[PDB]
This record gives sequence, C-alpha cells and structure tokens, in this order.
Amino acid sequence: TTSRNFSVGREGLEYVWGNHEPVRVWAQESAPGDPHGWPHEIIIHYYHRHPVYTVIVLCGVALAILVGTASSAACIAKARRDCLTPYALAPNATVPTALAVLC
Amino acid sequence: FEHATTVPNVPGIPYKALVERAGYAPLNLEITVVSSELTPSTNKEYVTCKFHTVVPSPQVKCCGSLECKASSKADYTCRVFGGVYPFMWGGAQCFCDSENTQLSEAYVEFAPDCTIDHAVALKVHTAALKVGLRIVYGNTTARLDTFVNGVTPGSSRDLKVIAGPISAAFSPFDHKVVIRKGLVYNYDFPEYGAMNPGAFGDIQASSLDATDIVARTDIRLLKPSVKNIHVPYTQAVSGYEMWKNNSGRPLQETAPFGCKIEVEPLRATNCAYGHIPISIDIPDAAFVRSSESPTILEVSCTVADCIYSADFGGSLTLQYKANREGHCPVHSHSTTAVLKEATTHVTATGSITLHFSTSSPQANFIVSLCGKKTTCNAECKPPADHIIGEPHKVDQEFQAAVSKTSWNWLLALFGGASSLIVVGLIVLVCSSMLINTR
Ligand SMILES: *[C@@H]1O[C@H](CO)[C@@H](O)[C@H](O)[C@H]1NC(C)=O
Repeated sequence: TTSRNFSVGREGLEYVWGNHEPVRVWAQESAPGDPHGWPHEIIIHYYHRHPVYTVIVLCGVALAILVGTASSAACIAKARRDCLTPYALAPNATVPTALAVLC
Repeated sequence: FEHATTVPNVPGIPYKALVERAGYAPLNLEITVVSSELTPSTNKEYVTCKFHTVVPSPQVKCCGSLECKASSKADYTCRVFGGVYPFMWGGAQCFCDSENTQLSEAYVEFAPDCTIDHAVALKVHTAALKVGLRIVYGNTTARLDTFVNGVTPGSSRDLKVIAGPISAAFSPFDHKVVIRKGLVYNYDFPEYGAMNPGAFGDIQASSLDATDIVARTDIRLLKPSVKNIHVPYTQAVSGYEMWKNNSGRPLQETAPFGCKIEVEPLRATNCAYGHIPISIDIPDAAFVRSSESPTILEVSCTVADCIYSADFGGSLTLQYKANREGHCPVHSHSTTAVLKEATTHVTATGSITLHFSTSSPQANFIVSLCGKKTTCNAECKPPADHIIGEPHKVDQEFQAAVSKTSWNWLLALFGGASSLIVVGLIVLVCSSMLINTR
C-alpha cells in the first residue's frame, strides 16, 4: 500500500482498479475568480486555469499603455517646441496664456 | 415540420431545442444520444497459436542405402545419416559393421489446446458509426437507431430521421489488429505467407482446422550421438508465447475517449467525440395552435442564488401573470445555460422555480416562459468541491469566463491617446499658421 498523486485531465479521467467495474471522474475550477466590489488580485484565478492566454493579456496591456504614453510624450514635446516656434525674441510673449500651456 | 440542429457526441447529455412556427406554440424538443456504436469493416487474415513439433518414428535402412524425401507438411524437415549406432532395450536393432544408416524427419502442427487458445489477425478499414437517438416532443417519446451517414434515415413509426456526417473522423482501431481470448491488441502482424522464427504469427493458417498449413521456425536435425535410437531436434522458442510474455498492455487501457470495445462484432461503443448535425421531421398534428395555448402576461425573472458548479446546481425563479390554466414550455435561447425541465403548469398569477446549469460565471441571458421572452442576470461563484465525474460542460466554454467587472476595468484601463495626438496635431498646425503670420 502507498499514496499516489494523479494530475486529472480537465475533461475527465478513468479509474481502473480491482476486478470491479471502473469509475470516471472529471475536474472543474475552484479558484477565487469573481471580485467582491473592492480591488482584488483576480489574475491569480486566471493564472490557476489556462496558464497560457492569461499572461499575454498583461504583456499586451503593458505594451499598449507604454506605446500610448510614449506617443503622447513625444507629441506634447514636439507641440511645445512648435508652440515655441514663436522664437520671436523681439516681441514679448505672444500670449502668456500659451506660455502657461508650455509651462 | 423539419428542424436542423447540431449535437455533441456524448452519452447522457440531453439537448433541448424549440421550433418556431407562426400561430403554433413553440414545441419543446429533447434529444438524447443513448449510446454510440462504431462498427468497422474487417477481413480475417489468418490464425496463430502455440504449436507442437512432430517426432515420428525414424526410418532405418540396415547395411544399405536410402535417400531423403520431402513432405507436404508445413515447416517440414528431413535428413539422412550414415554410420548410425542403433541400440534399444531389445538391443542392436539390426546388424552390420556400422554400414547401416537412418533417415529422420519432423514437422509441426497446432496443439489441441489451440482450438481455444487461437489468436486471429485482422485487417480493418472504413470505420462506420451507429447512433441511437431518443427524442421527446409534446410529452411523447420516440426512438430511432441510424447509421451516422447523412443519406440513410432510419425507420421508427415510419418516420425518416437523418444524422451526421461527423465533423471529424475518429477511430481507435488501426489497419492491423489481433484478437485473442476476448482481448484486442494493436500490432502490425506479419503478412500471410511471411514466416519469421521468434516472432508473432510464426504459425499461420487460413482456418483453425485447415489441413493445409505453411510455417517456418528454423528446425535443424542433429546427428545420432548416443547408444540408443534417438532423434535430437533443435528449434527456436515458439513465437506465440513470446508475444504473450511482452504483448504490452491491452487496447482497453489505451483507447482515447474511453471507448468500450466488444469483441464479437470487433466494434467500439459508448465512446464520445465530435459533433453531429441532424434534421428531425415532426408531424404537423403534433403541433398545437397558439389559440388554445395558455396566455401569459407581465412575467419577470429572479436569480435567487447561483453557483459556478460543474454539475447542475443553478437555481432560478419566475413570476408570471396569466388568464388561462394549462401547461407551457420553458426554454433558454442562450447556449451558455441549459434548463432541466421543459414545461410546467400555468396559473393566473403563479410563480415557479427552475433548475439549470451554466458554463460561465456571468449568469446573464434570455429565457422564455411559454411563448414570451425575458432577460435575467446574476453572478455565480466557484464551488468548494472541484472534482466530479457527473455530466459537465453541457455547453463548452466560449471565452465568456471574463466578468462584467473585468470588462469595466479593461475599458477603464485602455486610454484614448489617439484623441490626444489628434488634438495635439490640430493645435500644432493652428500655431504653425499663427506664426507663419509673423
Ligand atoms: C402533453 O402536454 C399537453 C399540454 O398541456 C397536455 O394537454 C397533454 O395532456 C400532455 N400529454 C401527456 C401524455 O401528459
């Protein structure tokens, strides 16, 4: 006699032991998926089931947000420099309202 | 009327559907695949079993000559030997000063036990599937059993019902197989007429009791080497016991989807895989006009509590207003959820509960009481117990495990940087013009 582990398949598994008829046993999920109205570490649930397709979402979100932030920073910097197209050392600030936009 | 529907290949999984006809109350239709029967076409190739060598009385020519002669017996062997030394309890069988010679020969034949220890090599092809369907309509149960093909409707009440073909073809059987004592083994048996000593199917025969046999197992005669008359024979071990010792595990422990294999038809049964499209024809008389059907009014739903359970553990309730007594059906057009009972009584202002199951935790969907529809939403929780073999995933997941809260968070995550860049470019060009003014 002893103890034996068995990683049951998601869909189902067979159980043949002794001369008696076998039994079939399947598996489901029990991780804490749904939130409770407050911030929660939901990803862990989706990490326990389907380890694939659950980390790719985080990488995609990070890439999208990084690209958006970089594009916004570059565009605002260029638009500030072009709003400094009033190089215009002779005249005073064309409009100090824009100067507020610049800084 | 004729209706088309697709059903999974699986036993004990009732599927419910409705038929829409103007002026006719929607008719509940329950379809159950009682079992599967995959029967292929096979041909008998030959038989094999433990053999027994033949050791007949040798021929002795005394003080003279003789010549070997072949024999039609399978795996026959013959050889002469001069200078024999014949002795026996009675003594020197015959007398001459070592001039005598003896011819020895041997062959093989299947032992009597083989009669019941026979193992047959089978060649199989063109797996064919037989499906038994039970259909309930209008609280009337009818049955049929049809080949999976989509061209041969079966006969039941003289009703033509067709099913299949399968979405995909599955067959645990391989081209070559063997059957022995009710056990089926997947193996590439040597072709008939090919004899290889120390291998499976060393002895081959068209039939168990065939007089004509062919075999080769490397029998070599040994020269007489002792006082008495004796025929020493050397041969390789029988291949039948060899294959028996290390035949491997049986197919019963290797068939995908747990096919239940039976030997007398050499066919599988109760094995689940794939989808099946089917068309069901129902007599018009079975339908009931909406005029006599109960009329319902101002119905509403309520999810008392639901659990994201693999088994059927979801509960629901409905409250209705009506004017006529009788029975109406109940259905759910959302595939993610499946009900348990198809019809129920109706009262003027009664309310009734329902048992159901779902494959997603977001229990939002549309369900119809009698003819009318109604939306109904709720959220379900995972269960404490997480291993069960009872029917599960009546509907397969459709990437709907994502929650409404998850959708709200994802929407709040993605930002509208495109609008920001567009506005930046617009103000940039405006400023560029303003400065081109100078
Ligand atoms: C089937 O349901 C209809 C609907 O009310 C009912 O009139 C009929 O009696 C039922 N048939 C049986 C056999 O119960």
